[PDB]
Amino acid sequence: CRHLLHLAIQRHPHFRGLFNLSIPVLLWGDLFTPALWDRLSQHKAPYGWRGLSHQVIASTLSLLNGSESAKLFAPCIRCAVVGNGGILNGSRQGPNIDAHDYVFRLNGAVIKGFERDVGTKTSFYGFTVNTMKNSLVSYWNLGFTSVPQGQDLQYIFIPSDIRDYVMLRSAILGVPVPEGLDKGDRPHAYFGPEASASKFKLLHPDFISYLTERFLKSKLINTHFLYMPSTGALMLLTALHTCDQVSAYGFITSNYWKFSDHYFEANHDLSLEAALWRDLHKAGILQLYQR
Ligand SMILES: *[C@@H]1O[C@H](CO)[C@@H](O)[C@H](O)[C@H]1NC(C)=O
Ligand SMILES: *[C@@H]1O[C@H](CO)[C@@H](O)[C@H](O)[C@H]1NC(C)=O
Repeated sequence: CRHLLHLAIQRHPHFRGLFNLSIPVLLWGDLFTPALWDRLSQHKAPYGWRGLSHQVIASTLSLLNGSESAKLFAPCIRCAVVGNGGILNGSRQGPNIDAHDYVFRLNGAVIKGFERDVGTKTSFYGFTVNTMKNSLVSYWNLGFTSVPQGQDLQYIFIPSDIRDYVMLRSAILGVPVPEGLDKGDRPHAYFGPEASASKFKLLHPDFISYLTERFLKSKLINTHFLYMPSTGALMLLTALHTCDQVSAYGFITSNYWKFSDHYFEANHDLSLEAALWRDLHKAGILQLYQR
């Protein structure tokens, strides 16, 4: 159980020389050095922070000075990453999703009215501030009136913009976000009453670069005059590095056309990610749900 996942990574030579289970996954205080500031200042996108203010980043990363912000789990782990695809519509995969002890959800995590299909347990919620607010606008009349909240549930920020860093800073302090495109929003309205550093985590920009370099490097790279993996792909791979067993639900498959776009109703490579989950499923590393 507790190591029957990494064994399948060893039995296959393709992913053995691809999985680096030592590069950090989460960014926090004891990693923000002048050296890291010089490197990531040469990269835009969530791969770095070119053109981003040192005052904005040094103030939000210093709030993550706790030793608990380095890891995702407590000091066997079966995880379930639930994508918002339409294949879960009527699948009634509720009992299987909630059977896991850690459930990963992202973006429009519509639960009400679809609990029998996608379950009700939520342990992590990865998102960008852009896609989180966009889903709260378009999917409000479909159930998604708020992001999933819980007692020991933790949120994962994707550092794709200063809106993500400013939101992360205001979420821990409790003060409403005082600047940027999101000026005026109450962090407690999204995430809840508790405002501690143990509640909010940040994905490492070097971890996203490592994923886009080893696992999902497409031909859609127009940097001459950006491209990042989907949030669900970021969550599936983050759980692939931090869990002892992962099951993917509602992710892009070959027979995507048979179902709606979501089970309740932007430069990425859907076909590459879909093929990634296929080859990762043949190797015994991923329990990809299909039908
Ligand atoms: C994996 O990454 C870590 C840190 O970046 C490095 O120390 C290690 O050598 C890498 N592994 C391989 C096989 O390159
Ligand atoms: C798909 O989702 C819709 C919206 O909830 C629902 O009415 C329908 O029964 C589901 N299944 C099919 C096969 O359309």
